[PDB]
Amino acid sequence: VECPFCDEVSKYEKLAKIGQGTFGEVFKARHRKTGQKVALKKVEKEGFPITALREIKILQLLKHENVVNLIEICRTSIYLVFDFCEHDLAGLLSNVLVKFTLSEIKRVMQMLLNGLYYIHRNKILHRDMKAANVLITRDGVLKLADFGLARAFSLPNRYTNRVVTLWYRPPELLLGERDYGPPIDLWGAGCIMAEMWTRSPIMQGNTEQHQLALISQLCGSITPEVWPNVDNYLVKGQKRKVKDRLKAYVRDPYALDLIDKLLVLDPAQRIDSDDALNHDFFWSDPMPSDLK
Amino acid sequence: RKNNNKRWYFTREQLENSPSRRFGVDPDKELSYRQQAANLLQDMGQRLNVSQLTINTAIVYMHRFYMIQSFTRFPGNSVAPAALFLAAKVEGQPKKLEHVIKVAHTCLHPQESLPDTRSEAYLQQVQDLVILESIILQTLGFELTIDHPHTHVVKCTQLVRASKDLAQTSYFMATNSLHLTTFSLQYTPPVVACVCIHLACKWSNWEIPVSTDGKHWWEYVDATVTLELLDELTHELLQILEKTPNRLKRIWNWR
Repeated sequence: VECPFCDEVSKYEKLAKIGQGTFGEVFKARHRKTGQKVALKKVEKEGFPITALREIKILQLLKHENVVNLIEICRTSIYLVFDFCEHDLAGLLSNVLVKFTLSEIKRVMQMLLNGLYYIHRNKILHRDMKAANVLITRDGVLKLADFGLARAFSLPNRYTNRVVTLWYRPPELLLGERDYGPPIDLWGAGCIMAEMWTRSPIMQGNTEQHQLALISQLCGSITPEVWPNVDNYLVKGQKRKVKDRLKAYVRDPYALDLIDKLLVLDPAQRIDSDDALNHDFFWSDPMPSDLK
Repeated sequence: RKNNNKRWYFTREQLENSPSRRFGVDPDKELSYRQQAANLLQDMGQRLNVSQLTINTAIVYMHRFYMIQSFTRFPGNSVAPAALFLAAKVEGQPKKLEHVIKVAHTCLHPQESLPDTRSEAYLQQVQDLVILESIILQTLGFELTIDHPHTHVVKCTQLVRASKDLAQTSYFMATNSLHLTTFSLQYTPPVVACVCIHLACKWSNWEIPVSTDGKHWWEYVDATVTLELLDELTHELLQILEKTPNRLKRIWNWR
């Protein structure tokens, strides 16, 4: 049976496992002719997984310097082939030897926010924002990665609330919202930004209630005054300590102001990627600098 | 979409030298095999309660699939169900495997009765579909995002304030162009959309007024499009429509 448009994965030479994804194993590999390094991610009861189709559809749509690049799909089983990326923000941050200057942290956040602006502009929610899903190439280019939980959106939506790792999950979802949008990814941008200094996830709950409590102990408490209409689905005395609790690690006024505008409770009052990119944090000294 | 841009658009000579042609299927036979697959897709889709969009998507899959594979190796009656099963997943209206198999069977064998869902013969047809879905995915090189003419018709027929009648007749043209022609393998969706609007206007004796700029309506839809091509393509579509029993009746003004 002829197959012009699906190459055999044998074109790539498997070098080393580097994990096991949702549908199979993950390999680092080498193009047999050029040496180009790539990642091969292998793909039940209902034929080809609808979840994998969705991811593929989304990867094929998204083409941008700060979004991971699906090169092609290969047969043998099936493999998604990606340009290989050595590092990931979670790894670099959990490494004491690794050190960012204020200038580079600025650059990282700039690329990340620029990726988000692009994916949202294309009607995609990433839905799995976390340090480990942010990749950095040997050449210091940040890529949003792992779109396996991503989803197209539009404009009374009933999207799934089983979205986003708990520590990065925004208030809306924890309160049971199903008509959510791009602001959920930005809340995650917030948690990651803060993580650039604290070197550790600011809010590490154990259950949704613990998460909602933790969020209140940082961002003040969920109040219809603070968050118009929130009472439609906790603590009561908590007061905003976002700038106080992070005051230690961050120090720079602008960084703290932007993080404060990212970790905003009402999704509708939470800053968007476009305005975030415009924030003085990216336009004051030391200006953003390249990674090495 | 895993592309490139003209991979799935073919010249008439490329349409002549099709995979099926290589195995001795006449041109006319092949057109028929395509029309029967599209009909089966429409029958199944209606019964499964998927959208016309999903059916349309499956029809493009089928059309493209047979620019690579031969009807002599893969019968339409096997590819259609797998194509539809795939398209329902892709379009966010997933239908269960057993469900598509049951409906395919009643459409193809109205007088027969589904085998026992425990039999080896039934377990095997469930597996044959899965295998065929996989062959389709690989033939299309996993390019599953389809643009349809309907999207561009809707845009135009509103931005020219056409009667419900005119817009409905255009959508009808668009859908039938998938069943009856290989336009989807030759012309872009905005072009196909122009063909459908044009014919709908001629059929309804409607004229869309020239824009203030002196631009014809189609120039706002696709810049490549010319009146010559429109008239050539409408005549082709009208001819196959006239050969399709009862089809024109659906849009015929009987008053």
